[PDB]
Amino acid sequence: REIVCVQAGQCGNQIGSKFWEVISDEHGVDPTGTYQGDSDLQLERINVYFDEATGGRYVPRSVLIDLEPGTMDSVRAGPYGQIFRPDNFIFGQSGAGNNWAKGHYTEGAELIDSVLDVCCKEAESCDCLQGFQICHSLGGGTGSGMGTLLISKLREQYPDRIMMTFSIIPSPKVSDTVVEPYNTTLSVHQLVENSDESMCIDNEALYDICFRTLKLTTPTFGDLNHLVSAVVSGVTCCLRFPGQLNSDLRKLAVNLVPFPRLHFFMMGFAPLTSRGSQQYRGLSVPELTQQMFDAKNMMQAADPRHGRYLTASALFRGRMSTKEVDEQMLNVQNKNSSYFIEWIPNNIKSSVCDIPPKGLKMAVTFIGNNTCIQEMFRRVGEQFTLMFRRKAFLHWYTGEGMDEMEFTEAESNMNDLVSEYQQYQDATIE
Amino acid sequence: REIVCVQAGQCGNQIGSKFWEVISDEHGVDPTGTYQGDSDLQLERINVYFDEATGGRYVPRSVLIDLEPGTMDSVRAGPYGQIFRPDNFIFGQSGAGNNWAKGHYTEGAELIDSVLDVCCKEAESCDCLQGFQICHSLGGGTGSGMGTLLISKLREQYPDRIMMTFSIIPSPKVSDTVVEPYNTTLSVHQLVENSDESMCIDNEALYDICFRTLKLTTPTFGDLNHLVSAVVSGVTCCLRFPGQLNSDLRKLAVNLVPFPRLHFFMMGFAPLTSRGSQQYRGLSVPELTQQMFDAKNMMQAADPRHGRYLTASALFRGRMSTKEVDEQMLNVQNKNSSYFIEWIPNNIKSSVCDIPPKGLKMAVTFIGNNTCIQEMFRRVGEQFTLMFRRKAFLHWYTGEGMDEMEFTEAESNMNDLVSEYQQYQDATIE
Amino acid sequence: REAICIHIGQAGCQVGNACWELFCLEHGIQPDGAMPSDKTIGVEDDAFNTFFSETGAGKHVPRAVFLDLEPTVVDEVRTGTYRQLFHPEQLISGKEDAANNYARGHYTIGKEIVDLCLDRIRKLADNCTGLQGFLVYHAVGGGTGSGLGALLLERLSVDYGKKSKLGYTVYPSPQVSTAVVEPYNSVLSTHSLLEHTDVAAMLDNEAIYDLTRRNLDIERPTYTNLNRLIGQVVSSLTASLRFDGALNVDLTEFQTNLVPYPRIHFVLTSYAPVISAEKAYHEQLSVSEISNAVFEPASMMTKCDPRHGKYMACCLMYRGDVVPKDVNAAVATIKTKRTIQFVDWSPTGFKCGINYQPPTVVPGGDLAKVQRAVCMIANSTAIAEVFARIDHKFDLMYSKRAFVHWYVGEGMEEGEFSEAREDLAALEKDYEEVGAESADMD
Amino acid sequence: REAICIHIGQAGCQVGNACWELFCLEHGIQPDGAMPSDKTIGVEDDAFNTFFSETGAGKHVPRAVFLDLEPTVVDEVRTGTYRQLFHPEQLISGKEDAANNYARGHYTIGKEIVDLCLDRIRKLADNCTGLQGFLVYHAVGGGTGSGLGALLLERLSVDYGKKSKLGYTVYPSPQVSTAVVEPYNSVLSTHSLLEHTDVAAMLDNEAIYDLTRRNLDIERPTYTNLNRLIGQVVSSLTASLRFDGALNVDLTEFQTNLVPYPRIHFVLTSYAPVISAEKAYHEQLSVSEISNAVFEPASMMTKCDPRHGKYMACCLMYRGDVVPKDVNAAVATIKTKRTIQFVDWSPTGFKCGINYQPPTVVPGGDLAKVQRAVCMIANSTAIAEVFARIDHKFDLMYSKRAFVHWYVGEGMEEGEFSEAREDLAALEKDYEEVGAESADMD
Amino acid sequence: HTLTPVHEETVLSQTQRHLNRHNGKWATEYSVSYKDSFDEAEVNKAYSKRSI
Amino acid sequence: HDKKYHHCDCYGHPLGLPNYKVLAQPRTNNYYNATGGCPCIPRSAAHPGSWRNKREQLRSTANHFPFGCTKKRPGTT
Ligand SMILES: Nc1nc2c(ncn2[C@@H]2O[C@H](COP(=O)(O)OP(=O)(O)OP(=O)(O)O)[C@@H](O)[C@H]2O)c(=O)[nH]1
Ligand SMILES: Nc1nc2c(ncn2[C@@H]2O[C@H](COP(=O)(O)OP(=O)(O)OP(=O)(O)O)[C@@H](O)[C@H]2O)c(=O)[nH]1
Ligand SMILES: Nc1nc2c(ncn2[C@@H]2O[C@H](COP(=O)(O)OP(=O)(O)O)[C@@H](O)[C@H]2O)c(=O)[nH]1
Ligand SMILES: Nc1nc2c(ncn2[C@@H]2O[C@H](COP(=O)(O)OP(=O)(O)O)[C@@H](O)[C@H]2O)c(=O)[nH]1
Ligand SMILES: [Mg+2]
Ligand SMILES: [Mg+2]
Ligand SMILES: [Zn+2]
Ligand SMILES: [Zn+2]
Ligand SMILES: [Zn+2]
Repeated sequence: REIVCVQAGQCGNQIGSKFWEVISDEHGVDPTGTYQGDSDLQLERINVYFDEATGGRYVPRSVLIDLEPGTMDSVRAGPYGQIFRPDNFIFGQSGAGNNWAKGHYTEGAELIDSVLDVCCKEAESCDCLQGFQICHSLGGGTGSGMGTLLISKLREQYPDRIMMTFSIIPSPKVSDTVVEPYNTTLSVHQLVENSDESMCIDNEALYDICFRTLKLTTPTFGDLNHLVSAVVSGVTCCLRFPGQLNSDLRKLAVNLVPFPRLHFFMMGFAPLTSRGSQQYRGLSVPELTQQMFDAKNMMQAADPRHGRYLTASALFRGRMSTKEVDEQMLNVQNKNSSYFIEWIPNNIKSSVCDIPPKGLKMAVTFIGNNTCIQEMFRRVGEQFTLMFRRKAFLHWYTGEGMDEMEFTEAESNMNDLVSEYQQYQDATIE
Repeated sequence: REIVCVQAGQCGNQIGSKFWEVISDEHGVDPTGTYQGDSDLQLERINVYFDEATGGRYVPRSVLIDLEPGTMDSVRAGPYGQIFRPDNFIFGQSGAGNNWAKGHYTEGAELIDSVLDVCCKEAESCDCLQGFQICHSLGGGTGSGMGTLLISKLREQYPDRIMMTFSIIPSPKVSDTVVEPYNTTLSVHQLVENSDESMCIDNEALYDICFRTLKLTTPTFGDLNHLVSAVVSGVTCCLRFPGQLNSDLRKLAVNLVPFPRLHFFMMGFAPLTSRGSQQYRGLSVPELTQQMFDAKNMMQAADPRHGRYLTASALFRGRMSTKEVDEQMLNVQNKNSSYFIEWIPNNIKSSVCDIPPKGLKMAVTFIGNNTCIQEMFRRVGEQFTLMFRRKAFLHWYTGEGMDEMEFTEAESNMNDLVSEYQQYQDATIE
Repeated sequence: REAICIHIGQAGCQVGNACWELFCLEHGIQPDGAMPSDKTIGVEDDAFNTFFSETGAGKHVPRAVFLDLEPTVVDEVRTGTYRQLFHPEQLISGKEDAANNYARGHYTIGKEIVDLCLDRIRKLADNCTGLQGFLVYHAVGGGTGSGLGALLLERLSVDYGKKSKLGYTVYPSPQVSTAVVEPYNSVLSTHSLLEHTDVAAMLDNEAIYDLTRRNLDIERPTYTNLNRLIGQVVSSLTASLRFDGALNVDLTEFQTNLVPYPRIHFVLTSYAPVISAEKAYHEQLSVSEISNAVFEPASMMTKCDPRHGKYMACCLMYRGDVVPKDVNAAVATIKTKRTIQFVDWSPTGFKCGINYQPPTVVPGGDLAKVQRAVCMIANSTAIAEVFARIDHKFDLMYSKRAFVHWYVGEGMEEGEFSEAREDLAALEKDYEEVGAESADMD
Repeated sequence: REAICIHIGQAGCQVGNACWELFCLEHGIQPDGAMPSDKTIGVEDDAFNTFFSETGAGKHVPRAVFLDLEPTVVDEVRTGTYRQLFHPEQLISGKEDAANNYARGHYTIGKEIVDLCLDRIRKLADNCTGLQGFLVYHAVGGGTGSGLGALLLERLSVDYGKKSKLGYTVYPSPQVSTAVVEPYNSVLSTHSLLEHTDVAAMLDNEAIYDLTRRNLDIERPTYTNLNRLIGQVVSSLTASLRFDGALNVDLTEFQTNLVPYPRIHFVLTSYAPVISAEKAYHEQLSVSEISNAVFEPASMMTKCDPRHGKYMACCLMYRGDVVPKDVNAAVATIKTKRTIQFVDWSPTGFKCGINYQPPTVVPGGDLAKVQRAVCMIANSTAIAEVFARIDHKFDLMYSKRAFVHWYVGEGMEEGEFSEAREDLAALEKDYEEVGAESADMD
Repeated sequence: HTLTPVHEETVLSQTQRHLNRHNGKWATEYSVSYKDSFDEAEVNKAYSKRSI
Repeated sequence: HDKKYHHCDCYGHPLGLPNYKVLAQPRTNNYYNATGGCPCIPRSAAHPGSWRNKREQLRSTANHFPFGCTKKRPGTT
């Protein structure tokens, strides 16, 4: 049960490099690509992410896309960069210009056929194909436009499979780009129709994680991308190791998504704790559960206390008892009962996997479907209406060729998504 | 079962030199002609391409013809040039002038009798004669005119055997000479009547192979002629080595041509990959099949996706299972069913041979009969119509003696070939 | 006296590992299938035959199939310690799971795997000379266990006909829960279990967890403990077929004694001397003490309280050093009790069995070694309370169509929810009506 | 007693290598046919005589001819390991192939080569004293096998007359395919074969691939595995001539028992203990188990399902340690089955044979060692489905005269296509008519 | 297709690799729960006989 | 059906034995002329052994009996 990965734009390629470092480390693959591991358990599921090249070597089933090869040369130059297949790097000759319309319509249509050919070549080689995994930012240019283009083409070609995205979204306090509302709104419009499951991360939340919890003096993007690669590699762990209660991406989707538009989730990872404090408290299931539900440990700016949980999922790694999992999830649901949607009798799914990440006795990753996601969309829609009413930067997009009707459709669809979340927030049994 | 080769013009003689290098290497013949091989499998079919002269020596069954001795000096300067029999070199004293009429009518009729005498001397020495093999360009002067003259004479003398041609045709993008369309049109008229099976190669496709797949920094015509010599030496491999399912040129012809005018074929050779990439992929039958059907690996500018396959053939070299071959051909036929002509129930023939080319574990050559070949002829007809409406250069040809009605007759024959392919493309069961 | 075991999905295969571990160790077959001979002179004995068949060379192989849609657990069995015991064809695994969807298992995915399973079950039944039932282990909470278990029981019921089918079923616990969609799968699992099974015994993990915390001294139990307890129960029930005894009990006698009306076939199970090694040497364990134990609610393996209902029939299995006179004295003392009540139409409420083989002790096990044990299966109207809580949770979710689009997309009509919910409602009314005294005389 | 084997084309010669390997190793003739330097006779007994003849000096030589139009395969035989076994005249090779054209084999080239073949076969038949048939191995999909096999069978049928001719024929698989022109050659072959063969056994490579994947454990099979299976089948059918047994069966008895009407001579073949070494020690292999096995479609060597038709006659050959009472009990149990149906005009549906010699084990082989085996050839109306699909593909191609100019150029009238197509249509109607119940026609 | 001593060393290495899996960091619960414990359990055969 | 309970039909799984007379009829060209046509195997775009392949290649998977309670359904059989 093998996944094909796509990494798009600068953020996507940077996060991807750390992800493939983490995955190669857990399975004992040398930065030359040679297997150097020490148990058969590592080999027996290597197929999920790697293809086997001759006399030992493994190659990672990933597509790298960018509009200028500068990033591609940076990723090729990294410490694990050699592992990637040279033919898997796809690039153009001119940039997205930080413009969604360029990325979707002009350079997108120029490159997309070579990407679809590579993705189909990789997919049809699999004996049974599981979902695709895509990493990109919505605020950028080539990431948003060409990522959503490719998602639409893959959804046409493989409508029965799963489509999964991890996505970076603009912080509420400081912008990295002036035209963020247009790119975000158009990308969310594309995703809510096309995607099966979407996870959202705020860089501001990772900064607050580092400063408050880890007390790091001088954080760098390597730390933020390491936290993300840790959670990303944690979600798939039950796919690729034994356990008492196996789980799968489709089983997560079936338990998390009540209705098909409500597929945007919050993420967290629990055993975060500073090197000075770590000597003072041993790992146990109550400690992981308490950190896991603390909003301090959640990777979005919206806080659960302003909303209610429709559903949640917890994936546990390690040698552990079923009593602590079942009784902890019952106890947390009972003590905080006002924060759980009352017309579902049990909101949490659990899963347990034997093999923890190296150097931790235990870990859990948390996925949450919470109505407080409506506040992010409302904020983006307000900033979009302020910019659109004044035609603030529209001539760039119209000059590329977009009809103005796209902006009003995307705004209306996002506004209806906000309304639907608000309606499910205030529902009652009657 | 002996093949006689004819090499005509500069392109033909140059490709021939590389072809005879590859064949002499596979049978372990020193460039002096001495056998130095290390297995009986090399010796037991050496007669197919070499005759044995007394006290060790072997001589290659080939006739070299050209109008200026420049080429003879080029072949004599190559690494294997000494092997060729001196009496087999036929040359004049002045060039074709890039003119079809000169090459066909004035110096052609002057030399042609000595070429027919040499070809008959070579043919009548065989105990049983298999088809002829001819290499020439269609855009040149002596290549087109004298090649098609000789082909017509050999078709008069041996109508029950096979006539095979490899032919280079002018790129729509790059040309070395202005009058290419006239020579091409007249040559295509001659080939469609005389030939049994014809393969067409675009120099543009070989440049695109070299630049994209092999990433050669400074390709030369030697590389293009190496790719061509590889396929040419591959098609005959089942004639001259053992295998689990033998095949023959006549069986290929019987399976590929539904009707006698539809004898124009596509070419491919599968194991092509850059020196940097070679560390990244182990050999297997699926990989060869996947490269074999990729239009990137096809030696013509027309792409199969614009047409439909009537028939195809694959010849495999190496130690491999028959089950994998049959099931691969079934899977490709089932998944892409819209690209196969529906009134034929099974379009692919397979063949398997035990002995691979030196230094490769496995190889396949692919021959395809696809209606999109009509697009090449249409482009040539367009350029002809642009020049002919204005009588742009006709006085050279008319001064040699051609009637203008000849040009309109040849144009009409090419237009009918294009129409016949288009009609069979759009045929239906009803 | 043969029986064939069918294990479905994750819970059923994991419980199967503990069961076959126990049956091997109890008969004495080594993990490689050979029985080491002890005496040089004499007959070989033949007791394994209920569960094993021997080849002409004397290897033993077991009468079981393992069914799963995901490979990982069965591939672990294939690579584990018992690799050589099972025939490799018997371990059947698909490509991908039923994703907690009953509809996906029943309509889309189980239809591909089901024909191999039917060919293996047929090949087993052809290699029999006395067959007295199928034993099935599955959970109704997950997708493949519900959907493929129902589809396979339907096919078995057409092909095999009259042959008996006894189910051990893990039902959704009343407040411990593992997945959101459990009510839909359990409701849909109902009709399959109502018309395609002869007796169905229901288990809830929360009760076996309570039993392992209270009686044994285990602070942090895991599924291997529960599965070992279930294996012990099955070994106690099938011991009557396999060893000498005073009062044998054939599997058809259970159906004759326990089932008053053809739909009223759901039974409660409990086990008496669950005790730790340190306590076991401080106490005698007489017949009357363990008989008193099986009626206490702290002993049951299903989370229901029978004091809120009325008993219709009880079947008591004693194994070990017991004398029939003591069993009769115990049953008469139970009958004297005021907190134990039988429906007035069932005066002779008890069936007894007495077998000489004491329960086996497993090297890694947590139960003490004891000279005698008793096991109970009983039919009681209190069971109606479990369905009422399942129906309330279904009604809460179904009032807003909370997940229905998954089920409709995988091939099921929306009508099937209402039909199944009405059938289980009628089953609730049956349990209300059967327990009503005949105060009206006409 | 004696039988002469004729091997034609590529499949027939390659299957011949496996056959003669097996027959040598089973009788005990060395691969070169010589004897140790001290013995006066290589073997004590004459039983070899059915397939080999010895010279007065005691060298052995086999009763076979190898016919091909291309040299390569016969030159491989000439240079291989069995070089000294065959007489060089027996290995006949032409210059050039029949190029997948039935017309080229039949009219132009086989007509030239056929008189040498007939002279060699005559030279064999003159050195015989109780010849009782010809065995022929060929594929009908290729040009020389179809065209020269038909022409040679016609000439043989005129010259030898009443002597029986039994064919083993490789037909084009229903979805695996190797060449485009297979339907034309197979139709024209079947047209010639209808008049001039007494029983024809049909094989498809797709079935033997399925059999080697499910039963054997081979991930990457090749033609040598299939050819060894075919050789085993032929050895099983001819074993009745060569070794002691309870119920012998002469080659003339097959045609008498299997063919009800002179056109209805195409039979299905299957073999029971096709099993791998790892499975063989997990299972007993009694008579009733292999008898139940031969009727399952997973055992067949032709891709047809007999449940879609009616049996007319079955011939069951048992070899090895079998007792007649178990064969009778097994056949009566088979007769009981509801998915096995006989036409009401054929009440006595079975012929039996029982031979004591167990199957031989070949040093490089992939089959396990087993004490007993059974082989069946049977006539059934299900065969009509194979012809209907070949005829539909022929009709599809022939509607546009897609390739006919090759056949007309190699010497054949266009009329022959239409004639053959009406004869195969009439054969389809024959299979419809023979299958009509007598109780329905009153 | 005979085996040289190098092939024997490779086969022995593969057997050791299979045996040494499920070490301290890679222990699953099937590995630590279900083991071979036949030599430690007592076997009673007093109340079992052969059918006639 | 009977009182207060649903039959197997209501759910959509009649359990009667097959009509063996129709099952034993060979499928020739005349049969396909009468009903449908083209005895060739339908081609599929899914992997072998996948539910789409069995759905558009075999009759048993593609079969669907009517669903609904007998009281509301007309039945007509
Ligand atoms: N007693 C016991 N219960 C188990 C065991 N494994 C799972 N369960 C329970 O059974 C239910 C889950 O059913 P599963 O067996 O995992 O479902 P499944 O058969 O795998 O179905 P899919 O998820 O679609 O593959 C939950 O209530 C679990 O608590 C086990 O080993 N022992
Ligand atoms: N079972 C089996 N089938 C074979 C074997 N060899 C070839 N075939 C099949 O037979 C058909 C090809 O027939 P050939 O024997 O190659 O034809 P031919 O007799 O050589 O005829 P020409 O090609 O004209 O020389 C294909 O369907 C092959 O799959 C074999 O050794 N065993
Ligand atoms: N977490 C994280 N965010 C990044 C990284 N690189 C860029 N970003 C963020 O992504 C956004 C810029 O998008 P970018 O990747 O440049 O879009 P592109 O031009 O289309 O490739 C800004 O919000 C950056 O803060 C990284 O390595 N890690
Ligand atoms: N691929 C290839 N093309 C060639 C070679 N030599 C010449 N050509 C091309 O053929 C055309 C010239 O034709 P030429 O062979 O000189 O015609 P000729 O004078 O009649 O022999 C030009 O397009 C050249 O680029 C060669 O060795 N290989
Ligand atoms: Mg599961
Ligand atoms: Mg041949
Ligand atoms: Zn039913
Ligand atoms: Zn058709
Ligand atoms: Zn009803």
